[PDB]
Amino acid sequence: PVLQKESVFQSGAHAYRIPALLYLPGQQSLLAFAEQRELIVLRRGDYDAPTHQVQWQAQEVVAQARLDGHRSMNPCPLYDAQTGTLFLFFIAIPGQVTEQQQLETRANVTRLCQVTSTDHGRTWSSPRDLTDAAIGPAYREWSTFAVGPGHCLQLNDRARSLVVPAYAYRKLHPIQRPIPSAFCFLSHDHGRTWARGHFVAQDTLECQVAEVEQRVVTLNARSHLRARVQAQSTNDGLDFQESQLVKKLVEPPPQGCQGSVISFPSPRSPAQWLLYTHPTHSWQRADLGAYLNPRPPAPEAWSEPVLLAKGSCAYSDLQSMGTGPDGSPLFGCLYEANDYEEIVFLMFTLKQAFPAEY
Ligand SMILES: [Cl-]
Ligand SMILES: [Cl-]
Repeated sequence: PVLQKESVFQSGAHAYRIPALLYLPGQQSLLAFAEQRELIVLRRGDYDAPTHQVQWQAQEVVAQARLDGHRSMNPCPLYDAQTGTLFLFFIAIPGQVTEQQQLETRANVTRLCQVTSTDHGRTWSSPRDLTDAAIGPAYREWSTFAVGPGHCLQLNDRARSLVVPAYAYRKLHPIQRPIPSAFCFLSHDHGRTWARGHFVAQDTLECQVAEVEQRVVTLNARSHLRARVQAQSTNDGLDFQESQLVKKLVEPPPQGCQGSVISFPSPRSPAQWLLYTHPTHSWQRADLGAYLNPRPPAPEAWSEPVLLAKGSCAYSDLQSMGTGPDGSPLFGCLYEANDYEEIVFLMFTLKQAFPAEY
């Protein structure tokens, strides 16, 4: 049972993909982002407590989130609890082959960008190209890269550091095709300066990060194997301990699929629990499921999944939304469905999803 299920983006031409969701705690509202085949679009929605429904407003293009002559992709939003400022990180790639690419097929021409808002996402700043400052000399060592997709992370450390999940196709071989590896971008000063963390295992792509109780950053990545890949860091994402396979979280080979993970206050030793969404079919992108980890980020502690939606489902993004009407944690989930013909918003509580916990 759920509180709300609504298609917030629809296109028979598969125009909308790559969902990103952001919850604003003071406003008690959601920002739902998506790529529109390319620019980034957004729908704002307030949680109407009296009816316990999110009232989605009209779709609008995030005009500022783009570079002239470039396609924008991978919306990666974050709310800075210290300043209240919102960050929308995104990727920008030339719409057409550049002269440089004409001579160097694998030349990196991808840009890391951001737009910020100081009015709860109503208006955005001019885009800021973070590429050189965040990646540095390693830039030429990759063919391309991306952040997210989906929400990023803000730690509960003294600095309230920003952690942006990412992955890059490394041109390690001149003949072999570039292989992707996940990593994190880290800032302790609200995005003024950035550090590029070390890569986790090879062949890891779209990943998301969460912080759990010392405090560690857990990175959960898409793989080309039959299970998810996870790794934890004790230094805010700069370095990760050996990557591990999470057999309890299935990945459909050979392509795998993007999934989402968030932490939330334990509803009961550990301070936080993790909630994760991803398709549950052994080899198809179908049957979106929600999984719980009560002793994060231990791979063997993941629960069996509960079905959130049957049928075709792909990428998703989660956000905790405070406390639900029944008294248990409230969650919002944005996911691709029906052969990429729509992006659906699902709102449910922990009690609804995992009744055994109550
Ligand atoms: Cl919150
Ligand atoms: Cl807010």
